[PDB]
Amino acid sequence: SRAVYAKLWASTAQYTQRRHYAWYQIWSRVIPWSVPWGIFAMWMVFPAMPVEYRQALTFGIWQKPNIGTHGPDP
Amino acid sequence: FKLLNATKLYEYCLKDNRRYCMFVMGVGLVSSWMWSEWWNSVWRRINKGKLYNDVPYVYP
Ligand SMILES: CCCCCCCCCCCCCCCCCC(=O)OC[C@H](COP(=O)([O-])OCC(O)COP(=O)([O-])OC[C@@H](COC(=O)CCCCCCCCCCCCCCCCC)OC(=O)CCCCCCCCCCCCCCCCC)OC(=O)CCCCCCCCCCCCCCCCC
Repeated sequence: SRAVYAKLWASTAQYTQRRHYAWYQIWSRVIPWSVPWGIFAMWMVFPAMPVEYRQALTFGIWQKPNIGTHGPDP
Repeated sequence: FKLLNATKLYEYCLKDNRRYCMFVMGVGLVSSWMWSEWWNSVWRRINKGKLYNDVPYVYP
């Protein structure tokens, strides 16, 4: 019947929308890889920043190294 | 082995490779910092009295 043939033709009318739904599915699996790569980036540029900023991103945990040199002058 | 398995570190941090790599980079960042700080303290204790900051210079 022509009615049946019409519904079969229309079954694939929303190709473009289904490709967009594919985009979402794949990008949701891939986007978490930004965290490992992000930690390493900050890890690399941390020593090139000022001392004042290095103590802020760590909540006062980080401090200058104490190796026993360059102490105050009497 | 029973104690390790009861922390659920495998289920939450090592079963998924994306999270496994988060664990590697994060733990390595913190561990490397504690390792250096500890070795500096040992160095200062063994060498007490010989380093520059331990003997203030007196002017004539
Ligand atoms: C069962 C088995 C058990 C076995 C036994 C146990 C095993 C384990 C034992 C391990 C013991 C330790 C072992 C030693 C390890 C450490 C030593 C070591 O390795 O040192 C390296 C060693 C020397 O180390 P070093 O450089 O002296 O170390 C200095 C420090 O790094 C000093 O660094 P720094 O001072 O410059 O910077 C430090 C700074 C660095 O700081 C930073 O960079 C960033 C700081 C700001 C972070 C801001 C974060 C903001 C967001 C916070 C979010 C919070 C959420 C809270 C949620 C709460 C929820 C309730 O960090 C801090 O200040 C501390 C951090 C405090 C803040 C807390 C936050 C931390 C970050 C957290 C991130 C997120 C984690 C979770 C993620 C997942 C969930 C989301 O180097 C060598 O030996 C080099 C040798 C030569 C290597 C040659 C390599 C090959 C060369 C050829 C290459 C070409 C060929 C290719 C080859 C490729 C091969 C692969």
